[PDB]
Parts: sequence; structure tokens; C-alpha cells
Amino acid sequence: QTFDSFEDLLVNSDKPVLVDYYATWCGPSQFMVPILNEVSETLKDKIQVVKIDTEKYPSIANKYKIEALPTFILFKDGEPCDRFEGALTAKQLIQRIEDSLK
Amino acid sequence: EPSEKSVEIMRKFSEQYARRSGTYFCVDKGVTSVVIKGLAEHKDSYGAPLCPCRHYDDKAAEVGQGFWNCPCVPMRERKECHCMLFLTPDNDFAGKDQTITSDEIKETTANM
Ligand code: SF4
Repeated sequence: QTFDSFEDLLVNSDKPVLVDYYATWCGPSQFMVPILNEVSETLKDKIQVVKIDTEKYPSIANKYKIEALPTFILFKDGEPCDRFEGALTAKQLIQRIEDSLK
Repeated sequence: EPSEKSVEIMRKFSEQYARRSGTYFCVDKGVTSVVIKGLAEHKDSYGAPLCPCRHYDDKAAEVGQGFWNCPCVPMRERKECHCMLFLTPDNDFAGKDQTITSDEIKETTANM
């Protein structure tokens, strides 16, 4: 994974891309990993999920002006269409994704 | 890994600050524990417990500025804690504990 490979993923995806910008020692971020993994399965045919370690790829975090962690950005056609910070439940997460889609 | 001495310092700090601010730990004490270890890791790396739930352009510089050294300015100003370390009692994720034991931290961060 790299700044360029991530950008190319966004430009080529045939589905909306949900990106989780995370850090290892962030408690809310770690809390969201299993929840996001459950949601990724529930929404397997609607979205692609990508996780970006902001401490290992700060160039990507800087491009998106990431502040609080975790940050989630939902992209459509290579373009951010929604963004939120912090922990949320699986139900909230599915509802937010489905919202921004319609 | 953060040193045990730093973790214990940050654990006791968190209990004291929760009591002094009227805030409560998360119902999932694995969130509490990871944050305390992240605070301890930053204290070991940079010399102050820079907030671990944030992206920085330059962590060392930000430690020098001070805004995000725990307890950060938003927590001191309005009890806003993005780390979910200190929760107000009306928060959906708040429990009623202002105690986090060493065993809770060890059990929830063992794989880290
Ligand atoms: S958000 Fe502020 S008060 Fe909460 S853990 Fe991070 S630095 Fe400490």
C-alpha cells in the first residue's frame, strides 16, 4: 500500500470505497476494527472497505487532513461523499453508509 | 511497547482525572486500556502524553505546542475526549466506573 496505490484504488473502484484512517494505539480505532469487519461482510456487495494506518502512511493522512482517529471517509467515483470521526455502533455505521449512498 | 512504569503512571492519572472531572470510563474497558497505553507510549517517545487518537503532521512539534497533551484543551474546556477515555455520564458509551485496574489493562491489550 502507498500514497499512489491508494489513489489508484479510489479512481478505479466500481463500488463506493469506505476508508478507515486508523492508528494502532487509539482505543476507539481498535474498537471499530471488528465492528467494521462485521459491517464489511454485511455490505460486501455494496462497498469496498480499506484501512489506512495513518502513522505508517502520513502522506495519505495529510492529503485528507485527518484529525481525530478513527476517521472514516466514504468515496464515490474517487470523490469523498461523506466523512465522520470516532466510534459508532454497527447499526449506526450501516445506516450512515446507506444514507450517504442515497 | 510502553514501559510498565509509564502505563501505571498514566493509569493512575486517568483514574484521578476522571474523578476530578466527573467523567466515566467506557463500558468497553479495552478502549480505556488502549488509550492509556497510547498515552504512555507517547510520553516515552516525546516526553508528554500526546493524545493517541489523532493524526499529527509533526508529533514532536505538537508536544512542544501543548494543545493535545493529555488532558487536552478540548477536554479541559468542554470535557470533549475524542479518545473516549473520559466520558460524560450521558454518553451512550459511558459506564459508571472511575476505576481501571492493572489487570483490566493487561487482559485487554495482551495481543498488542
Ligand atoms: S482526547 Fe484529550 S483528554 Fe482524551 S485521551 Fe486524548 S488527550 Fe486525553
